[PDB]
Amino acid sequence: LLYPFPKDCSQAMLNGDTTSGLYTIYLNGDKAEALEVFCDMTSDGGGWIVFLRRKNGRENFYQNWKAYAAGFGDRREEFWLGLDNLNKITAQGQYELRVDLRDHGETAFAVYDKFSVGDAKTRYKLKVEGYSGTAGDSMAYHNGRSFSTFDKDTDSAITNCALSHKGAFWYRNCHRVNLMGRYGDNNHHQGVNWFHWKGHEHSIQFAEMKLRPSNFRNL
Ligand SMILES: [Ca+2]
Repeated sequence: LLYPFPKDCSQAMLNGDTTSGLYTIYLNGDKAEALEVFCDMTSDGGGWIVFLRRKNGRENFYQNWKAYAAGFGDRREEFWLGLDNLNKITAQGQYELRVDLRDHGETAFAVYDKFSVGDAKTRYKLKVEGYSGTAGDSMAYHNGRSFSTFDKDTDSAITNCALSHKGAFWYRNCHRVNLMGRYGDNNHHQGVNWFHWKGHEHSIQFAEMKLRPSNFRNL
């Protein structure tokens, strides 16, 4: 195989794996760092590690710092991959972000050709740049922010965004993207929001965040 120990879903796809599902990747190509991820092998060329999925409200996303650091949920259904995992993956090279949104027969997307998450000491600082798509550029507002949970507030408000909105995100004061919000909650700022597509009073039915090497698009 080209990559006996594929470090992301694009290497898995380059080995010949073409169907979406659970795959074992190996951080830094290291056999000892196995991580089971869901690969989206069909959207926009495939090769995508999914790290957030919302689709039915069964999982609770009002979780604490340790839980967002470690990941939670069923990776075949609603889940969060974990911030430690995201940092280790984005530290393996130059990665891009894709967000897929679906709601009552409508769809939209956003791609950011530069995406990285810092380590725990940086409180998982977000870098997200180079927008294209149809959802509207709602992540720009969050670029440069650290992550916040109700028990570790790093946002730019004197209040606690995560506590107030009962979610977690790279909050500022507070958000334009809230994809770890309260499922089906159309109250202002509470739901699964992508502001520049459907605003702050509409919770989106289906959302995925996913990443892959940015140069994979050029292959
Ligand atoms: Ca605060």
